[PDB]
Amino acid sequence: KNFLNIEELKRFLNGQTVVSIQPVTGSPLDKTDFIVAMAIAVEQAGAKALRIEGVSNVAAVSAAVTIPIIGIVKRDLPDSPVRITPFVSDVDGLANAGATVIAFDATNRTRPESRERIAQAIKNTGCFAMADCSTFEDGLWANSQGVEIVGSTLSGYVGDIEPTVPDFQLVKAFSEAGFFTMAEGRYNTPELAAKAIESGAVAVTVGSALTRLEVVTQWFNNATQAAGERKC
Amino acid sequence: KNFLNIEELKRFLNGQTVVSIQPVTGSPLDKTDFIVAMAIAVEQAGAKALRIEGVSNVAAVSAAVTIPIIGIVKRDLPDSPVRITPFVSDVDGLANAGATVIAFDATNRTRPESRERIAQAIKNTGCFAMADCSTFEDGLWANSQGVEIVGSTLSGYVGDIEPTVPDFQLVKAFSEAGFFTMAEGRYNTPELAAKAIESGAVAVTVGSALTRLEVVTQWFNNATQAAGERKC
Repeated sequence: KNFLNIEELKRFLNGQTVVSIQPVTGSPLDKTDFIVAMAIAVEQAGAKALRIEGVSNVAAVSAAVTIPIIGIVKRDLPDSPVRITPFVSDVDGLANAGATVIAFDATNRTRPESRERIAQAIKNTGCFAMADCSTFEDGLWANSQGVEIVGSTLSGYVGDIEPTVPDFQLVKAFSEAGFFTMAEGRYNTPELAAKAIESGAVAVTVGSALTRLEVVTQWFNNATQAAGERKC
Repeated sequence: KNFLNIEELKRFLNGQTVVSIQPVTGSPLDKTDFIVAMAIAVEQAGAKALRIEGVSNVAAVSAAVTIPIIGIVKRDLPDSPVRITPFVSDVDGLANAGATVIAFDATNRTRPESRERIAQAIKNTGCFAMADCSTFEDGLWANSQGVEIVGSTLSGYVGDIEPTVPDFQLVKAFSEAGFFTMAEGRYNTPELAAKAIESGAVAVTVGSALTRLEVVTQWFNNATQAAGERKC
């Protein structure tokens, strides 16, 4: 009811930073109460959308905020490298929990259920679908399936060696192809995020730089401890 | 009480980012159990010291972590612009709560207790004293009083228009004077924090960029929303 169609959401999210609230696993901060508190806080600060992981987290956050939620479930599978929403049971639970958008790994890797079935299942719930992509080919497949949103989420996370810079070229390619493009992955500063917008993204999703305190702490200490070594 | 000597603490803090855990006042995150969770998290992430505000918060954090706490109590007073640790009773409360360092407003402004008396009260507890300074003369005064640590904490927060850039010149001046210098105030990125170290700071205290989620969120949206408007 809040969004009648995908074009309304696209206008709503134009130029927005979407806050992915996924604390470090095993941290004292990885607690539903703290995730909900962070969600409330960023809504009050003006954030227009969130990415939340876990069905019960999606349910708790949707009860506390009014802005739309992009829902995922992350799993460690025994026979597959796919992690982001790999089962239709996860799709069902995320929709029932109140996700507005459901995101899923759209790579063509070994997986327990076909990416076609995942995308179908999302569409049947009435949630918008978001394809977390690693290459341009992934998003072209997603668009061919009627997936509403394509993200660069998994670029740099499928092969050898994590790049450090964001994949701007994938964002440009997606947007020039007319896709509703979500820049996602390593946009660690407002300047890099803004550049994703200028590269054609509708919106940019930011996680670590906002909601992984341990990671940002280490960014700072890596810089200061190196400066203290140089001075020495 | 505290039994370390200042030279030990200097070696311990050299090159270090000190995490000031002061959530936005009134935030759903401005809660003792969340402040404790963040303190534990950053200790786990490798941080070597904290700044904590509030006697109860200092007590709860010092019970949960090993790393040393720079303790303050912030009060907005009707008859004075001084906010940071304005009373001897706050000094005593912070020492009893487990602070290793007690920081205090070292400006020469109208205040309910003299800065000499606050500094002497800290000395009497056995805690190290840290002068939160706005100008070089504040730090020269503090050094004359035997205060062990001099910070640039209040530079830009005593006049009218707050700068956006950090006061590198005050850090340089304090370090050139031979003071145990803590850079503090608007070191919003790892690179800026590193430049404080390069400018002669022993350590740099970072608050907003790590522990004010609402502030960092607006930093991101400021940039992306501006890029989105330029596009449109």
